[PDB]
Amino acid sequence: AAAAAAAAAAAAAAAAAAA
Amino acid sequence: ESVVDLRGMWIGLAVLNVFYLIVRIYEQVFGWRAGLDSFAPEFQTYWMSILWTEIPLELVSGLGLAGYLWKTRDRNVDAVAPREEMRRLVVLVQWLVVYGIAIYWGASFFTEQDGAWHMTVIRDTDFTPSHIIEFYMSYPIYSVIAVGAFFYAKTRIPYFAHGYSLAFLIVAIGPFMIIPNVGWMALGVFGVVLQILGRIHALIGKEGVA
Amino acid sequence: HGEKSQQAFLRMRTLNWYDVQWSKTTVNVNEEMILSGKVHVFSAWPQAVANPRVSFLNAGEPGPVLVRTAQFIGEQFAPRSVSLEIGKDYAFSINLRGRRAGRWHVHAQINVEGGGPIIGPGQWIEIKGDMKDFTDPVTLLDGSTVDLENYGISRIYAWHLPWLAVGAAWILFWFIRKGIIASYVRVAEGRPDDVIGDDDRRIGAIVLALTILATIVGYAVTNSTFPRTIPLQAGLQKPLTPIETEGTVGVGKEQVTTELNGGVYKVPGRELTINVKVKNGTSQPVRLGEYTAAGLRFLNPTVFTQKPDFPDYLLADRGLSNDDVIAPGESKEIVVKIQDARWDIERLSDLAYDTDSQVGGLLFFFTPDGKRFAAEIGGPVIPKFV
Amino acid sequence: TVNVNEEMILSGKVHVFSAWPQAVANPRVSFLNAGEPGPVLVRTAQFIGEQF
Amino acid sequence: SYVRVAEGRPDDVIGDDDRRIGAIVLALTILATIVGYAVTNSTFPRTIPLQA
Amino acid sequence: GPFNSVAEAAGCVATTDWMLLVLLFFAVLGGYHVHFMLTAGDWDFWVDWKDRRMWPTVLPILGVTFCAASQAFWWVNFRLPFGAVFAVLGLMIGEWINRYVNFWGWTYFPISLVFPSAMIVPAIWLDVILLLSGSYVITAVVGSLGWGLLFYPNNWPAIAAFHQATEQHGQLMTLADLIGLHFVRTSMPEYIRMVERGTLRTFGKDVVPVAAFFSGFVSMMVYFLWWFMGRWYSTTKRIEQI
Amino acid sequence: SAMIVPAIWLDVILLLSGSYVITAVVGSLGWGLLFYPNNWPAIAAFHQATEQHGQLMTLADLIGLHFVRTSMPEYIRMVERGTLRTFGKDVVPVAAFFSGFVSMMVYFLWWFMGRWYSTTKRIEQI
Amino acid sequence: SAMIVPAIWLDVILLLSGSYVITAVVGSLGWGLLFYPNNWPAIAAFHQATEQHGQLMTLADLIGLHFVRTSMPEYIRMVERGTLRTFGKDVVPVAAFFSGFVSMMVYFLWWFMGRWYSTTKRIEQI
Ligand code: CUA
Ligand SMILES: [Zn+2]
Ligand SMILES: [Zn+2]
Ligand SMILES: [Zn+2]
Repeated sequence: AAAAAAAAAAAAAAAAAAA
Repeated sequence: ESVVDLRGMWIGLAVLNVFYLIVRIYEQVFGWRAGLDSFAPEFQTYWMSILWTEIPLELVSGLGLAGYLWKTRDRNVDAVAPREEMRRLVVLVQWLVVYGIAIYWGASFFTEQDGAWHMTVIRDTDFTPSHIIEFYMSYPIYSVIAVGAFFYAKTRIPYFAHGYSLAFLIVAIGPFMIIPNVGWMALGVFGVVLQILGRIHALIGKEGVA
Repeated sequence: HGEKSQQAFLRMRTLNWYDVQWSKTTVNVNEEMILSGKVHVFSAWPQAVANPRVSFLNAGEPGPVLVRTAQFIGEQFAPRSVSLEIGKDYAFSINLRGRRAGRWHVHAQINVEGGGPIIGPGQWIEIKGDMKDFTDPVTLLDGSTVDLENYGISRIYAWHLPWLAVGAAWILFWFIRKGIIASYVRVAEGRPDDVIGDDDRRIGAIVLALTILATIVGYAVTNSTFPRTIPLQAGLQKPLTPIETEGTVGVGKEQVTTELNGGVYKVPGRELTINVKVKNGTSQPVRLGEYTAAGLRFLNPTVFTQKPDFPDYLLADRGLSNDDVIAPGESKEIVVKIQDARWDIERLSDLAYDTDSQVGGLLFFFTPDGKRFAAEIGGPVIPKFV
Repeated sequence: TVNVNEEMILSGKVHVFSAWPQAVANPRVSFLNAGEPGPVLVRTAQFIGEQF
Repeated sequence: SYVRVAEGRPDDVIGDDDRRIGAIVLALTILATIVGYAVTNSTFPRTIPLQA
Repeated sequence: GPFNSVAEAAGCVATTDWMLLVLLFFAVLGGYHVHFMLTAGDWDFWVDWKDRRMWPTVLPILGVTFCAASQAFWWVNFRLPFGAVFAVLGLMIGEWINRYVNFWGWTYFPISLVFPSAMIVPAIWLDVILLLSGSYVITAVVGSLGWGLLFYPNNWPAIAAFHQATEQHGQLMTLADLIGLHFVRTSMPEYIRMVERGTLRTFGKDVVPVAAFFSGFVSMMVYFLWWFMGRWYSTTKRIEQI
Repeated sequence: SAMIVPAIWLDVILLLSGSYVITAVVGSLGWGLLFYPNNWPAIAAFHQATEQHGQLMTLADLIGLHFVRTSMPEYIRMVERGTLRTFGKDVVPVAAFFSGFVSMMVYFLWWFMGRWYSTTKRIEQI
Repeated sequence: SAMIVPAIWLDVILLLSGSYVITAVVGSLGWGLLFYPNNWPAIAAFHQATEQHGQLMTLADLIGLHFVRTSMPEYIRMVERGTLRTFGKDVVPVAAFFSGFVSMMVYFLWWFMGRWYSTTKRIEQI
């Protein structure tokens, strides 16, 4: 439904908090 | 120290592969009874919601990633110890593997996927589920990741700093020249890996060991 | 679905669909229905669309939810492309077979060569059952029967997967027997030759010789199964037979004729008003019963007192009117008022966005008894804003 | 049978088939001829349609 | 300017505030374009494509 | 080295080796596939497009492109004799994953309708001709002639089942024609095809053999060009200005 | 045709980022996009409708018909005539996008031509 | 086709001005212009008129019809068949001038081709 900005916002952020 | 890490890679790989798997499951389910008629309200809530959302998200992620790699650039790059250079370029090779996978999903999976969908609908719109995923998600993602690999190399490895690798240029910019309807391709990864090898070769004079 | 977004004038001035019916609107997996109808090829065929000299009948549907078992047009089995003559009428029918459970919008559809898809009316077909139960089947010349759903597929895998595997083994072999970096270095340093030299070449020569052998064997074996084969059958079919009954635009002693004499459509967006110069043609008083455009039907409730089996969507019960039996041999000019939401909804109102502001379609005139007599209407119409 | 310099007429009729195949362009633009191995006989005139 | 570029680096030719002027000039340009576009839809609010 | 031991040196070489093989495989796959898909189409997508003249012509010719560039990269810089098979396998994998997961898994077209062209065999000929004579010139000629010739016969085993004949309503069809008619595609009218339809200038009986030879001879040129393309894509140049 | 506006976007994109590569991409995509809207103010008066002898025409069509040119048959034109493969309503936007994308390639090539026309080489033989 | 005459023009324009550039222009223009005239003496006899069953023909056409070729239908030809855009009387002169001008380009290109075919380079790898 909003696995738009969901799995995508979450895929981008689990990355940035691994820097 | 360990010159080889790889954690970052597996993170980028798992995160990227499960994401596209979710996207594939999502389109198997909402492809039918959501995606067949672009005039229906369901199309807004299930498909255009992705589109309107992903473009700004990818654009911010792209400028945000570059900007970060530049702010955190090695201002003292010419001073890098042979060992740390070896590490930094194992990290470049990491980035390039993630980019390898991104390219597969973007240019093989979802591109040929659009092939079958063209035989399923007669198209209400330029924005079919196929296109939303392929052109507006799948491609920008690897475009972003490519720009990151380039920026990482420009900011961490003396060689990729002061210069612009012509091959690496073609790699970062080539995507912004993908357009369909209605040979000059990216494959310059060739030059990029040769430059890396050019560099690994030089980081050892006593190489009778190989 | 989607035809709503094609240009109105093209939809109106190419194929004029009528008598389209769907036989069953509910089928189990494996159960047949016929989608049938008739099509009149508009006589002022638009420049934008290549000649319908090269065309293909089809079932407009989301993928193979029903399998097409046969289809006909002209008076001809038509698995290949056909010629439609400008200004003539064709009967068609498609035999469809339930494959995937669901609810599906299935249209009559014809594609023209330098043209694109033209989409006729569609109806919701419910298919129930389990796709696992789907069968064809199909009779070979040699007398056997195959299930096309599964036929030949294992044999494809049996050939494709081993080669995909032999492919991988050839890569892994070389990669592992003296590798990437170790080889980059060697070449870049002194010569290779420490990389490749017989027996490396010998392996290769061997591998190639087995490859060619496997190719020869596979080829000869597949000629032993399957010893008589034909090439794909392709090409345009012999000219089609138009509808001669009875009738029926531009056929027989008894005709109706309709010249369009200017018209007005409000933007936006629900009404079309047209002046028609009618000539009767026939030997019976006729009343105007119907206007059809892009699959759409605009009925006169004076003539269609009540009230046909036809899709939603689609069927409009206001194409009034003026009741006055047009007399035999008479020649009269009548004001027709097309009003319905379906004009806006199927986006015929978006005619003001086209490069040719012009209507097309058929008018149906009825006798006091049964007989329907058909005339083509078409020509310039002017938009009236707000 | 003919001596050098002696004429003969080769004549006949042709019906163009109504289901003309797609593989072959339209016979709108065509040429009559004597199939023969080079000019063993010289063509002196030909007619078709009702026309030189 | 030829001399400057040819000699050392430019930068004595272009550097913010030169870029600023440009960013301003662009922003006014796009505004004038958006305005003229909107104003012309106010006059002439219903229009048709070339009939062909 | 810049290594703490010989163990760390060996461990590094082996695992950078994997990473490079995996990034290069998927990098080449991407390029090859998009290119091929956009050109060779179409013939690769559909069983009723796999005719005697067009398919065994366009396919080897458009398919040799990335094999030559891949050989140009792998042979010139490493003497690894798998440039063609590397490319070709990638294409197959990219293709087959899609046909199964999508053409079938998403849109329910049976695999007999959508299976890809067989290419490993000619790819092998191509790779070992380069291995036996470290010459791209000999390969460009004889290698890529064998590439052409081998195309059809290596497809035959997968294709022939569908060239069995059926009678449908008084008219001959192949099973391939039938699979095309049955499993309805929305935008595949019989006529957009581009398959052999006959000519008055065919004598024999010889349709596949001449297509095979034609493809061999044309591929030579394409091979030549694309070798050098592989060379130019291999460039290690830096440029200074952007 | 109106062109200063897209030329300005092109010029300042190069000003702000001394990159021809960035300009080639975004500079020339703006070029594309900006074309039609910068033309609209000059063009729109003539896209008013008129009914001539039962038939719809733009004022532009009418200026064409009225002011007779000897060698300008309506048909030589090469203007949109409709297609069954248009959906929408979207004709000007996809034209704009298309122009922007294709201009990138053109811009790349023509930058290098500018470089080659810029050449200071002497050649010794003619 | 008769070609020695223009070939001579070409050679001595190069001789008089050891410039391929002056040749590529004025040399190859002469190459063009000269073609037709130098063929005219071999050609003209066949352009005398005959009447054959009510219809005009040149001798050329007639030698064509007479001496039967199995695959030379009159339509495969590619000869001048008339146009509405011809004014005069000027058919040959413009074709001559056209061939002069276009040959210049072809001459420039092929000169350099000659240079590259003249290469004395060795390559080391095959
Ligand atoms: Cu509209 Cu089905
Ligand atoms: Zn430095
Ligand atoms: Zn698409
Ligand atoms: Zn089954």
